[PDB]
Amino acid sequence: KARCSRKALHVNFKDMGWDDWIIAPLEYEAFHCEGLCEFPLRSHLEPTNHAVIQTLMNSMDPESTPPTCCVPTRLSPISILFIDSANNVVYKQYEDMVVESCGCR
Amino acid sequence: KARCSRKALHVNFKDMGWDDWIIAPLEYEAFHCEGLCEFPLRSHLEPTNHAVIQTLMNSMDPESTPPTCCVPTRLSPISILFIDSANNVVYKQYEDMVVESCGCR
Amino acid sequence: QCKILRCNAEYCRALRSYALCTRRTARTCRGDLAFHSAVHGIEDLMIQHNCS
Amino acid sequence: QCKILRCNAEYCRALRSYALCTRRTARTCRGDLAFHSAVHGIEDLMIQHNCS
Repeated sequence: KARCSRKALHVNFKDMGWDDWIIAPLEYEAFHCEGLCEFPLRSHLEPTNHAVIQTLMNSMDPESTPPTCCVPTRLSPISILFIDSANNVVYKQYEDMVVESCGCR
Repeated sequence: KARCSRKALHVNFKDMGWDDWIIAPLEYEAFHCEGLCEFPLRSHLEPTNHAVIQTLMNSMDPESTPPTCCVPTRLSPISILFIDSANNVVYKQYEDMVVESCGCR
Repeated sequence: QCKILRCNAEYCRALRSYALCTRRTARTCRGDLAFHSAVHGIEDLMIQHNCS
Repeated sequence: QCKILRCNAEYCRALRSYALCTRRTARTCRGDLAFHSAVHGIEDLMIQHNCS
């Protein structure tokens, strides 16, 4: 069991039947977050004060509070060319699509 | 087992030996997040696109991707009156101290 | 604005209510991932077990 | 700026290195929760098991 880190997550729109309205892309790397959330919190970006407090309390008395969880903390958008409900081809920049860093919250 | 929700988390600064530098307050309700992250994602605030995609993939093939996790999505600050390293009494508004809503990410 | 989250509050009769709500709010949701995801989930829950 | 996260990268000798790093970066951290939390964690890890 390793600390909170980023793993792969290959999203394939054909696997969800979304290729009927999505033109491009049809698959992309979205990543995901997984790993232990123990003390201390090691991260390139500073954790929230609440995450620090909850992780410290779980380190003190684990019977009381549950630990923090490994979740995305930075995300980047991707462009999608699709067909909306009005039969129009739309190029839209969807936000929060690719995980760029994980952290304990 | 219930869905992702907010539970209590009474932080007591005396339990962490922080009363030597913290004047007031000495305890406060910080809450925390816990609960199942299943489909669909029910929340007052809209989940991130990545959370939607990962939850849908876990609903499709749970063997592949792990589910999303219940974490804070809105936080509010609290004021703390403490003594810094220079023997000065400082009133500082610490951000991300109280969980106001939980969600799956 | 897209009102896809309004349908998740009241939630095979519940599946039909979810479907009707998604149909009612399908106008403003021209291209929202939550709408298509909720439709896919409704279909997966109707196919699962025994619904019609 | 407070450099408390710089000490978490290299991490009873490791505990002494963590303590020395926190001492070195203790100037800019006038009132940061991460600094006090790291100090409390160093103390808890030194008291645990057998360290001195």
